[PDB]
Amino acid sequence: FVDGYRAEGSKENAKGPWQTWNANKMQSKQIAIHRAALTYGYSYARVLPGVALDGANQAEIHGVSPRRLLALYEDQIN
Amino acid sequence: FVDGYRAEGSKENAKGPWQTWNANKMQSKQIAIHRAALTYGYSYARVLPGVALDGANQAEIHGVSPRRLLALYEDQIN
Repeated sequence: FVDGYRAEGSKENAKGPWQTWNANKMQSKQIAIHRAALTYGYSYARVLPGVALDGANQAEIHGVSPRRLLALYEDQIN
Repeated sequence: FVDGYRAEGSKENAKGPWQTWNANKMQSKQIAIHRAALTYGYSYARVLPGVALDGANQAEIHGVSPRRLLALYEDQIN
């Protein structure tokens, strides 16, 4: 389980990426992502631009199973 | 079991959704909802507008078993 985004030298989670994490309901999707990664071997997370509820910029993050994705790497190790 | 609705930065339950939770007698229906979710796999909760005892707005929340519901999703996940 992932809780908080502790930046270097700060004891409080930043109001940046953590806001996106909370808005995207990642607290319930991280379990599925970890389960897929442990089962298949390599999970995939899709992040795309989107509009927020108030009209601001909110990044939409979703997880895609390897059964429904085919990623090609020119350098698999890194 | 669910007790209280702790908002961020507040140690006391808000007088909003918690009032609806108490009015709808959810303390006795949450057990059935959880049992149906654990047995069938996916429970369903129906929330509809309604009038309160004093004439105000009270949200009527009810649980529907999968045996008596068929929900269609254009996207099953996320």
